[PDB]
Amino acid sequence: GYDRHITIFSPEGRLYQVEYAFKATNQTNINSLAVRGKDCTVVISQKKVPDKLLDPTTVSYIFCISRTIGMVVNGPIPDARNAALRAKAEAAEFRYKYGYDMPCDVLAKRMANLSQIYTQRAYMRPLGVILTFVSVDEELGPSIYKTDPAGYYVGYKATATGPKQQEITTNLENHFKKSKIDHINEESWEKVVEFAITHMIDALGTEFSKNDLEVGVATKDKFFTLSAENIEERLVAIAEQ
Amino acid sequence: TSIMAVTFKDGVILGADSRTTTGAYIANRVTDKLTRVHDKIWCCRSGSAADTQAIADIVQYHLELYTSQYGTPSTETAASVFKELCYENKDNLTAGIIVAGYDDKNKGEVYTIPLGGSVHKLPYAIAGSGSTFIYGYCDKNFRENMSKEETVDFIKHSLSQAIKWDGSSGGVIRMVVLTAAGVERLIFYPDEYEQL
Amino acid sequence: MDIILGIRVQDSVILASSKAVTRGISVLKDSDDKTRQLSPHTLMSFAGEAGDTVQFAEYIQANIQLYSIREDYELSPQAVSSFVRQELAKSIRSRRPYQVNVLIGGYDKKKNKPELYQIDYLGTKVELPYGAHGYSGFYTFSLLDHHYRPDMTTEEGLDLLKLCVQELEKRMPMDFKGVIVKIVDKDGIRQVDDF
Amino acid sequence: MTDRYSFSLTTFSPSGKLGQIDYALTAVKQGVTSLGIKATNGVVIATEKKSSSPLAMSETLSKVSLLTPDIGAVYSGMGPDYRVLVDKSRKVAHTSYKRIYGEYPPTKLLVSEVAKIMQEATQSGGVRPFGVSLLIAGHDEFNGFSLYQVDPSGSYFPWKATAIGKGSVAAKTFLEKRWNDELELEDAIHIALLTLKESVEGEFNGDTIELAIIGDENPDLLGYTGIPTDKGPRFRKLTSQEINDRLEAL
Amino acid sequence: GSRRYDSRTTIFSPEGRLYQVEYALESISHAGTAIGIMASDGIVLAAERKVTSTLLEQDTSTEKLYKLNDKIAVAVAGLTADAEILINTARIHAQNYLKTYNEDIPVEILVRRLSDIKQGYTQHGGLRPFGVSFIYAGYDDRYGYQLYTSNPSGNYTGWKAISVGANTSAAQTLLQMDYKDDMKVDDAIELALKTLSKTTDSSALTYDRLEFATIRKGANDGEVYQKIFKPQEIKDILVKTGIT
Amino acid sequence: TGYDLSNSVFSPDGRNFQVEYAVKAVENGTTSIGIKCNDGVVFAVEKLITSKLLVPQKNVKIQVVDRHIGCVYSGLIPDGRHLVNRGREEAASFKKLYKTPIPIPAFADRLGQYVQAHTLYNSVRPFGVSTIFGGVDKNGAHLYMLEPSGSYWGYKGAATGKGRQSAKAELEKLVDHHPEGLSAREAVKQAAKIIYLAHEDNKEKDFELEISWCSLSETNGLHKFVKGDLLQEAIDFAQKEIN
Amino acid sequence: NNYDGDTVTFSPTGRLFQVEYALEAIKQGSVTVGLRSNTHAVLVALKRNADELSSYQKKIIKCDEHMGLSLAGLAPDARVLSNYLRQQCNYSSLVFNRKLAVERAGHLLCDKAQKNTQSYGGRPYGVGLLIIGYDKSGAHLLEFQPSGNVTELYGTAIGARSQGAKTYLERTLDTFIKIDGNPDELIKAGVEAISQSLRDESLTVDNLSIAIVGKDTPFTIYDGEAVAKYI
Amino acid sequence: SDPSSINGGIVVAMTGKDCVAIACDLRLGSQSLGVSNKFEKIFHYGHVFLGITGLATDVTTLNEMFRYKTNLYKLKEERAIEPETFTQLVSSSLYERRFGPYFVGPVVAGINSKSGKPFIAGFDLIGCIDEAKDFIVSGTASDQLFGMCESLYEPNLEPEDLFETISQALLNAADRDALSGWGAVVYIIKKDEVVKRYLKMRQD
Amino acid sequence: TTIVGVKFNNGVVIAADTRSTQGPIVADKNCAKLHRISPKIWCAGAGTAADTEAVTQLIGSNIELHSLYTSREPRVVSALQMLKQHLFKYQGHIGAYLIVAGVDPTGSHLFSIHAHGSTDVGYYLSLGSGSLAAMAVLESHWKQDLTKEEAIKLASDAIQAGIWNDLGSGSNVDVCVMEIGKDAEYLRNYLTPNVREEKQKSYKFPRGTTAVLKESIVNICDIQEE
Ligand SMILES: [Mg+2]
Ligand SMILES: [Mg+2]
Ligand SMILES: [Mg+2]
Ligand SMILES: [Mg+2]
Ligand SMILES: [Mg+2]
Repeated sequence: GYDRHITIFSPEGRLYQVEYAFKATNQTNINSLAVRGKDCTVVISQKKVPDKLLDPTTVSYIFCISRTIGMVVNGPIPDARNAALRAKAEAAEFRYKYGYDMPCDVLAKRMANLSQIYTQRAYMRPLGVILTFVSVDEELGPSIYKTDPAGYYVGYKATATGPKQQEITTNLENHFKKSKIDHINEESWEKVVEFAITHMIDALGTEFSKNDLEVGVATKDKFFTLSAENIEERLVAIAEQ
Repeated sequence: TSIMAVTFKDGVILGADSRTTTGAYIANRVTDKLTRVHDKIWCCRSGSAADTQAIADIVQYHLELYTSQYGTPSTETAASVFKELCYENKDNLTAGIIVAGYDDKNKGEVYTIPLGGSVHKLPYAIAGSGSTFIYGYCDKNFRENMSKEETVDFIKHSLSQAIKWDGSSGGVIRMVVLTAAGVERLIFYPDEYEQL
Repeated sequence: MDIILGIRVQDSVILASSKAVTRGISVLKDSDDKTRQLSPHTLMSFAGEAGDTVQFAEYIQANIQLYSIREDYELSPQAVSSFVRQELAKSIRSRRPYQVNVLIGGYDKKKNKPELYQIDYLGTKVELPYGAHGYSGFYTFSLLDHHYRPDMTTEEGLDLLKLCVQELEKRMPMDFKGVIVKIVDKDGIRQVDDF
Repeated sequence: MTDRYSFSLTTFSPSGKLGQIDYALTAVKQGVTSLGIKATNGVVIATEKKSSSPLAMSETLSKVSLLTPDIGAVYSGMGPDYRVLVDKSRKVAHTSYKRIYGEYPPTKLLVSEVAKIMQEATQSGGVRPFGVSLLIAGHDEFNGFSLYQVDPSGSYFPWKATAIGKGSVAAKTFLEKRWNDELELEDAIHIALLTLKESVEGEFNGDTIELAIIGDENPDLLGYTGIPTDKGPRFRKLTSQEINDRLEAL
Repeated sequence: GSRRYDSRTTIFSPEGRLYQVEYALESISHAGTAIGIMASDGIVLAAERKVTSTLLEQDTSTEKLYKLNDKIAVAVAGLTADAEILINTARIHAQNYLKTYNEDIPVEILVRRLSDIKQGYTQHGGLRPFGVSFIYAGYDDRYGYQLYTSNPSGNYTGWKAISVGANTSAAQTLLQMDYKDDMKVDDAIELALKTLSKTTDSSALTYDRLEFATIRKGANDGEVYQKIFKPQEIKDILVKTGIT
Repeated sequence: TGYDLSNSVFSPDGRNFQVEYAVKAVENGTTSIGIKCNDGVVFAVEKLITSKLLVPQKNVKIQVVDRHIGCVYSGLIPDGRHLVNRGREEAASFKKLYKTPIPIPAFADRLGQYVQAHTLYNSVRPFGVSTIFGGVDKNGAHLYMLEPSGSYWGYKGAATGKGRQSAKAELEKLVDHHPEGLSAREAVKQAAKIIYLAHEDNKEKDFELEISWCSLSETNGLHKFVKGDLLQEAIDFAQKEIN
Repeated sequence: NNYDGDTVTFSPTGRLFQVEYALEAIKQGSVTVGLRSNTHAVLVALKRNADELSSYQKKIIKCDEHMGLSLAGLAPDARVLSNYLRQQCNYSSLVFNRKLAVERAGHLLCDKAQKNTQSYGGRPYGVGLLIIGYDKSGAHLLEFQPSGNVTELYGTAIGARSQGAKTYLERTLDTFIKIDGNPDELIKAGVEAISQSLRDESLTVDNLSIAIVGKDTPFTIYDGEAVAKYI
Repeated sequence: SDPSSINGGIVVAMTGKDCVAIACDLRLGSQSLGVSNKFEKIFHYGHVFLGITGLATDVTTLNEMFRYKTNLYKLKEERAIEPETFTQLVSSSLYERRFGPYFVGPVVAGINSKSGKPFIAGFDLIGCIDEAKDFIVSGTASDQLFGMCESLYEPNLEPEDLFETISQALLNAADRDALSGWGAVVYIIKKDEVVKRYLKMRQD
Repeated sequence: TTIVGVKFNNGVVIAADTRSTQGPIVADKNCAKLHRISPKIWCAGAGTAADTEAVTQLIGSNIELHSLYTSREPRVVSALQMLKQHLFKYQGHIGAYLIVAGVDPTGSHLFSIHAHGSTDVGYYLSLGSGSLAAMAVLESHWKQDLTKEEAIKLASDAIQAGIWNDLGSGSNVDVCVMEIGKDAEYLRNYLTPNVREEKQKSYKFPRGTTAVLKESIVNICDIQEE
């Protein structure tokens, strides 16, 4: 039974090491969500600091890949940072060679191809992470593209990842069934973040303080993360209506 | 080519002419010699156009990758990356680069990297074929902690003289101002600076 | 080295090659054989830069002998000449090219025909009724153009060859110390010991 | 580090079977159904866009891919394996042909190159076979229209019409009854839509079906005018609306 | 480390056999039968395609018979993809020889070269062998018409008549019975088709299940012609010999 | 089963058992700690005196990287040395290209990626150490702790080795009782106490205390070893607290 | 058990069995002692013969004028590691005109041994070493284990029955450290130390091997009748 | 010294009505010394004809190289290579030796078997394609050939008239070049017949 | 050679003459110097003709693969970056001097590139032996906000200046217009001001004029059946 140890086919045509890498993805017990506005793309993620000895400012699963592209990761931090460093290197190399900023979907494809190689070559293991790339692309507009350990990737109107992804996914599905549009019809990114937090609260059934969340926002020509005080201002606005 | 960078109270300003020659023919009379390697780190190029463009592109790549990992690089760091490329490949390069940038901690800084690939931090720097004719003028007229308007006048007057005497220099005078307020481009035409 | 001549007659190929080896000031030898038997019915004479000539000839000899053993079969003169050409064409774009010119005289046992191939150090191959390398052709070709017939006997070929050598001995400034003459026919290779 | 798996991971078993290839074919069997039909004046290839989530934008996932202006490809099996094969197939069409002969390869030879890549993943050190079967449709001047299937082993076969994946056995029987040597392209598209409906459970419309053709030259898709000999690509992907129009005449 | 997962493809058994070679030969025994027969005035190559379909495009299809050059052809039994790798290498070797010596490569030299490549995969590299057996049909001016076979071990032998693939035991007995030395091509064509008709696992032998080729000096005067038979031409020769 | 026999193999849980076994080697090692203070960091380690024949103060465990970073580790000592050697190469190349000394967060990722790389293949073994490290850069003081998996975070206080539970509890008290912060000199005293308190898990043999520190005011942002009078003062403070 | 097939595999308790097995080879080896004062450092080694016709296997190897070691375990591995030390001592002298510090020599040996414990294909070294030397900070004694662990000590012993000599040195610690400017008495203490590890056999003229290095004493090895004085 | 004029020789190609013609001299020399009067410089691979001037060793090598490549092409493609496609293959093959080139001047001539369209093309030693409608020239008397062709040529000449035009272009050009002559060959090429004619000319 | 590039209102135009030379001799009288990198990115080459051809074809091939990989139409800046980095690596030994022009989703672009790898931006550019003649016309008549018709006129006038005044240039004018939101229109032989006059005499020979030694049929067919 060595077909379960390396990435070769089982008699059912399955790759068990890939399947087990998907399971490692939920080891952090963190849920993330991504949505698109008119002019922006918002990504939120749960933040858990279980040790009082930790410096909470260094605990993060959101990464600034390039000026335009952000990435949230679902999975252990070592594999997350491995993917983050590579994505940063790929994005920089792309700009140097081809003279324009690497698109979000193209970076997603590139990282998905790298992941595919780990499922075919025996000496390399899959990374136990799911990567959600976000940006406001200059051609395609607000963009969400997500990669997994199988080497699969696709664009999203909105998406969710983590142990309780299904609850968040169904909640988002029901909203877009009502509105009948592919995005949040809102002018400001502040209100799109408020939408994202509100619908995560509804789906998970939990309240959040300023330290329980982690937020990333993509606008035209920049991606940035919010501070605790910026998130607090968001939480106050939600509570006041 | 006539290029210079000058530190002042609020930051630093880069200046350049716009003439590019192939022998005595002016191949481009509206060249932009002020090149951006980072938001508030720019450089002036002299020597081989192919070499300095190649170097600048590589530096821009290095600083973009630096920023993604470690945040905004210092002007000293940018100068160091320029130097590494110029020094290690000195046999195959003809490049004279002035690096200028604005930090909030360090404010305006100027570094010059001549042919050999050495680095020199200076209050102001001049380079290019036309710089020879304004060593006297610049040394006599430069003061530390000048205002924005004074520094614009100093560069305008300096490059005006460099253009007047150097056949390899000419066209418009381009300038880029680097301060806390942001990045401002300036342009000055012949009819303005020739009558100074 | 210096003079190498070749003539293809009715039923044989005759190769004539000078005996002198000169190292600048002195003639070190006057009995040097500038040829190698590649196979029982194929002979190669050579001239060019010192050292490279013998090194190249022996290298070719070794390769043809290897082929002969592997297949238990003698390659045709045409096939051998093509192999030699490719080696020289490869050599001319090397770090240090073989500075060697050759003549290949062979009797094709399949077609029952003699064949003479001229190849220079660049890999320039031509099949000829008679040929030479260096300045040898400048002195001898006008005689060969006049007297040569395709139906000549071996004896008539030797006589025409003697006339060529006599003209060389008269008008050439260098003393090449005579020639060793070898005949290639259906029975193989033999040396004419009185010339 | 270093790749220390320099040995074959696919080997012959006592019965003469190559296990990893058989298992790769099993993965193809689980894959979504795709098909191809050849007409007198064209070829059609089709498949279902099995969307993993309704929040996912299935238009961003292309199952039918352009390889050259006159050659297209569809698959059944592992999507990621297909995607990288499309990248390699596009590149090899240039490196081993267009950069040599100044023209795009004929269908059979591009298929031959893709087949070689798949064969090597079956013998080379430290790799598993590709878990896909490809259907490649194309046109070239001297061979006309053609349709090929390529399997995980690297074996390829030309077809008049065929199907691979989930419901291939039933689909091939359906195609045997309908196919003749006098079909026009529109007839082949009609038969393709009929055949594909049988293997689809849920929604059956232009948004859930992916369909492309190899047919007439499209000068409107060339992007430039002025060169008479250049008349445009023969590969064309049908729009969502174009599929729905033909579903009313179904 | 990695040793754990190594099958060791190039080892002897206690009996002195090569595991992977033996198992590759087992694979080949399930492939469609291919037959070669050598006559005084030419060579015949006949082969059976494996259980086909009515929707298979036969006239553009090739799985059994391949051209190596104008004088040499091969019949394949085993993995088709593996065969095409070796076939391309053989085509290149033939051209390398033609460029070097300005003569067409003798048949045996090409056969020895391909056989040596097969041998290497059994002795070094740790890779699986090629699951292919070839029948080589060719002509040169030294030995004339020649038939050879090679198998995954890299061993090759010469033949007057030979079969590879499925039911070789039955096929070889039938060939041994009816073959004679003074036989001609037209007679050999009949023998090959009759042998396939009796050994086949199919219900009946038809044109759509066959690939056929001849190498004849039936080329106008002192030269050799290769003829890869078309589907209609296989249909005609089946009627002529009285099988359909 | 068999999933734990080879590195980089995912178990059906999604776990790398070889990395988890490397943690066991870390837990078997001596206690080492790190304390982040107002303008710097303090490192301390327990050194077990196996015999009287050990020369006092000679077998130094804490290691410097560049001139501003200190590193200490628990577990297989050679593995820790290998990691520090790599760290020194990383720091040298960073300074070579970028001139400025490597920032602590930047340095943290260099070690992190290298340790993570030893979980990607079966041809290598994971590191049998947890490393506590840090120092002062342009943005101030930073303290990090890095595990065999490659996982690392920033810390206010950190502890690893056999007496890590005891140490952690002591560190948590300091965080609660000093929200405004701790001075560098206080942190040295506290570090001595915590190692002495953590020595109860290794009470069979006696030990030797080793302390180092980087502070903006006390050491000019350079890594230095605590020696002589300042070390004795910290030992006395520690001995007074256990009695 | 299932985790001792190679050096690249931890056990479930975090042990490296191949390294532990390499450590076992040292325990089978013949006893060797190391000790030092403030002026000198001494090695004493019990050499082992195959039989009465055979020679006694050499145990002590010179690395430089100021440094050398004694071995216990696989002798060819000691040759490899001592060769590496010779080169490193030599690099220091040629490039920096500097005698290699004994502590730095220990660090280099640790790192060389470590690489063989974390990679596939290789194996750990199967030998233990006692390195003595005199440098700019005086006399030094090091103990090397093929796990990579190098330790600076006043005195120690490795090999079979080394525990007896180690206990003796632990008692005598205060006495032998004070033996300054008297090489003969320091060797006497070492010969008396190694005697606590002997059973059935005693120290003969071709059995005993002694080495010494100090303030004005280059690393020199004594064998044969040169050690009869100490028997 | 100049590799392109050591051996000497010329090639010319012309288009006519439903036909093409390609011709060459037969000389091979070592500078002043005439070595061979039977060195043909035109070769054919199926129905595509290739003339090559320049360094003779490279002429021979390239013929062998293109025979090699067109034979593999045919085995894989299952059809004979066309003039347009072969032209690109020559160009690609020459450029791959950009910084160590074959010292040659190739000329392609042929009729496309499907369209029936006459085709000619020329190259420099490094692969640049000259696709002229009228004529292509190459070799040590290329200046002379340009002069002859420019005045003698007219479009849509019948095969037997094109023969006279190209023959006279070659002959008179060769007689004004020291390193060309010693015989000549002319190929007249139609869609499914090719005639080869050896010309009588002065032998000095 | 004379090549020019001119920006206008809603796009860019490039133009070139049609003479290629070996030394003083005219090799081809109707050469095609306007090369296609991609459907809407075209370039004109001066210098070593094989190098400009080769470099255009290589980058054009890689641009096509890049476009397929990214699902985006190719950008002029990508062609520029790939060309300059390739040329810089070969240190001017690839003698390609190009004017690159085109439209893409970002807008309309016009660049020059030199053999050593340096590039430049401009509204009007000229390259080749007739570049000084062409630039004289451009510097005399260029203005901001040119219309499509004005730009085509200016470009072809600049090429004409090269044709008449530069010996290295001649014959015809080729033009390619790349407008935003439209197909690029290649106008081969846009001007034809150099047709040869009728000759004074016909040089058609009588049949049988040339002396022939031997005739023979050449077998171009493959080995036959039967
Ligand atoms: Mg893998
Ligand atoms: Mg340069
Ligand atoms: Mg001027
Ligand atoms: Mg003449
Ligand atoms: Mg003459």
